[PDB]
Amino acid sequence: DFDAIIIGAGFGGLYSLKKLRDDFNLKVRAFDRATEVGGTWFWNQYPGALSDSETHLYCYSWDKELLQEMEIKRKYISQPDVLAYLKRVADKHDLRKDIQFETGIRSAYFDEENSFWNVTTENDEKFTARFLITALGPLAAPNLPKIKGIETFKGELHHTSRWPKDVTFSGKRVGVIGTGSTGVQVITAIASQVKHLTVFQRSAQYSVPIGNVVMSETDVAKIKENYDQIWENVWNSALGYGLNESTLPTMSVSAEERDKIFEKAWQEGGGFRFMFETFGDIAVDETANIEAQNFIKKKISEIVKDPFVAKKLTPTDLYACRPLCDSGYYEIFNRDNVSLEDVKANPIVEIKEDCVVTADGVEHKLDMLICATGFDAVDGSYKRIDIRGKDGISIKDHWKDGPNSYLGMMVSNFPNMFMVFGPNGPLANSPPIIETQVRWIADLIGYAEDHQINQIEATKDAVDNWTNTCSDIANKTLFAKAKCVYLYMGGLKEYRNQISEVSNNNYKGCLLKQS
Ligand SMILES: Cc1cc2nc3c(=O)[nH]c(=O)nc-3n(C[C@H](O)[C@H](O)[C@H](O)COP(=O)(O)OP(=O)(O)OC[C@H]3O[C@@H](n4cnc5c(N)ncnc54)[C@H](O)[C@@H]3O)c2cc1C
Ligand SMILES: NC(=O)c1ccc[n+]([C@@H]2O[C@H](COP(=O)([O-])OP(=O)(O)OC[C@H]3O[C@@H](n4cnc5c(N)ncnc54)[C@H](O)[C@@H]3O)[C@@H](O)[C@H]2O)c1
Repeated sequence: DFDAIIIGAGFGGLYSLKKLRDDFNLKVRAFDRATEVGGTWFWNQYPGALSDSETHLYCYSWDKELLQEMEIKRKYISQPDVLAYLKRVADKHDLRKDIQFETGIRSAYFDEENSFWNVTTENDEKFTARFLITALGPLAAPNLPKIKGIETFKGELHHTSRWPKDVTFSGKRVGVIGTGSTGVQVITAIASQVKHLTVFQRSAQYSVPIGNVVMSETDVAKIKENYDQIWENVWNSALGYGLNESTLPTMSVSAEERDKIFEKAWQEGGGFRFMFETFGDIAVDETANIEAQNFIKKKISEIVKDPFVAKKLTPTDLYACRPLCDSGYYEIFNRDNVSLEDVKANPIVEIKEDCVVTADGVEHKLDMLICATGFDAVDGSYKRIDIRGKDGISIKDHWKDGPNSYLGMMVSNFPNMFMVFGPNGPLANSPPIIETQVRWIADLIGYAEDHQINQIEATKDAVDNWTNTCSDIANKTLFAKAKCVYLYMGGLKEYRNQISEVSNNNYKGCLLKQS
């Protein structure tokens, strides 16, 4: 028996374990298929893996001693340094004794009599616990392409989610499929190392510089001397990225100054900065979003010297959501050993034993094929586990027509269930979101321990209201008429208030059963 069983040992699962065990004296056990904490930062070790958020903000805020002790080597933190930080979090607080590694979760069945969950691992072992917190993160199963001939490639085949150890690049003809944030980071990292690189681009996207400069002793001292300060701005901001969230409209100024505002954010770096520190209407106004696109379009023309390759790298969408961040991505295509292949116009139809064959018939002889093709949505991480709640209804049937939840943390028909970084959550930096949700969930379990209650459940009507206020805000933006499987877009501050409006009104919209 346990009070809580944690599924996941990443950012969410680690702080969920710390809170329930140490701050509430509960008997908790965490599980993970991995052999070490980290989550996506343990699984994804591809070349160039780097955070969207800056180093001083992509961490935990609750441990003040850790913040003053934290290493800040560069403006953004690389994957090995994130794993080391999360390893130190597990070390300093002795969490590892309460996680069982190499242990997946097959089924999670809610018992309607004693009001607890039946969690069966993949080792034919099951445990019982009143509460089941689920910290599976946003990334799910790796969406690999459906290409004829995938099995016949005799060379190295790697998807970025399962990047193996000891991969050498020199002297090899390497091909990369996918031009997302993962594909961009791999391409800039390896193009200088390979004999020839081939980029199979299905859809071009906008990418801004990241500016990952080294941090000086004075820079790190300026941050740590003012750390209580930086975090208060995070809870008061909408994105939690430490940005000067602008309200100035794009078209309410001269073209000479509009170019100055874009160029300043272009020089400082960051995808969210170029979109939300510049002006405050890029994500709502059609004219504003066009202006931001043309600045990146103009930038693409200046860097890519070949106009035909520059035309290939230019996105064709009428509306653009959040761009990517890069450390010299458009600069890569100026090299003698880099070839861009518009795969939307020249699709891959077959890959033979030693090459990739596009529709035009050209065989692209590769020694190694990297798959940076992304993953599935957040619901896939849940649909992959046999979660049966009330009536024995499985998580696949209740979410068969898209995911939904109440405050992004609880589902109807699934009582005693609390989701960390679940669907219908806020669009912001993940560590502030995870800290916000683990605090809200834990204090509700504390209210549960004190008032002698054994079953909490959200109503079907509350999750309908929550999905209505999510579409309420979303339809104010062009994120519907663009690339966009649902999100709350009111900001971190409004999200912190909304769940406080619930936890103050005696948890309105939640069923509370006594025994
Ligand atoms: C390279 C990279 C950079 C990123 N940068 C940013 C950023 O700058 N800002 C940002 O906000 N987000 C970023 N993200 C998103 C990232 O997923 C967040 O950090 C996320 O919150 C990770 O925390 P988590 O523990 O909630 O998710 P995860 O770390 O994905 O936790 C999931 C864990 O649960 C385990 N698990 C799942 N199902 C089962 C099962 N059935 N049985 C056993 N174990 C299971 C998995 O093994 C996994 O370890 C980035 C992601 C990547 C890959
Ligand atoms: N913080 C960071 O910098 C960072 C790093 C990695 C990932 N992420 C997040 O994780 C998610 C993973 O995204 P990702 O970078 O893996 O890519 P993605 O999920 O954004 O998209 C996959 C990419 O592969 C390409 N692709 C997919 N199927 C294809 C096919 N059949 N043929 C050719 N091309 C194909 C698409 O054009 C797309 O650009 C992203 O949503 C991102 O937000 C963030």
